[PDB]
Amino acid sequence: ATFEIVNRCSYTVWAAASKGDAALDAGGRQLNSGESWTINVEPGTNGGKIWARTDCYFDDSGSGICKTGDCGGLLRCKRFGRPPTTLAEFSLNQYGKDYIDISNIKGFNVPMNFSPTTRGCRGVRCAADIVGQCPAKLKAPGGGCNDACTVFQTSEYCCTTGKCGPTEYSRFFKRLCPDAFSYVLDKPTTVTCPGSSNYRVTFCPTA
Repeated sequence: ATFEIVNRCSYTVWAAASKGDAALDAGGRQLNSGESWTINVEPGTNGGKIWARTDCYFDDSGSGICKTGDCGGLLRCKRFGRPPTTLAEFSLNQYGKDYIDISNIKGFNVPMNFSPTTRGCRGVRCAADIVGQCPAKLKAPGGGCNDACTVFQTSEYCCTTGKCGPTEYSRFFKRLCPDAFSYVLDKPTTVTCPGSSNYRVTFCPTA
């Protein structure tokens, strides 16, 4: 499946694409404002994610650091990134269907639209000013708004017992972005698309 990743933000982002134990395509690339990066993702890929990283410095070997979403210091990510990261998540060709969603369970750093470019399903967006409105205790110095599991490490925010409810913190994310997951047991906002759909992820869809 092809994903076109477009940076509509006024600032540079370093896109990342991983399935947690391997890079997807090249794994990451710098995108200046306006630039688009087309990747191919193998059919059947389960648990893929795409995210943006902000304020990164990389050396000639592709080693360095980013203030949000850093994936162990690498330009080309093999592993998932450090929160806070707005996530576009997908599992492809799962019993004839693709499944996509946007999640704030690892916090929020950049607004995003995740939409098919082929027919048969709708896209999802989280474009609110979550960092501007972020409760004081979740603000990340690096930039971004952390989720409460990352900050407080409790069984209730991390849903570690498989039973947990919404919280003051998850309801903040949900109020601003109803179509994104706000906690691990949120009512699912997953969209089902035809198997082998193609997609576009756009950072800063409104700006």
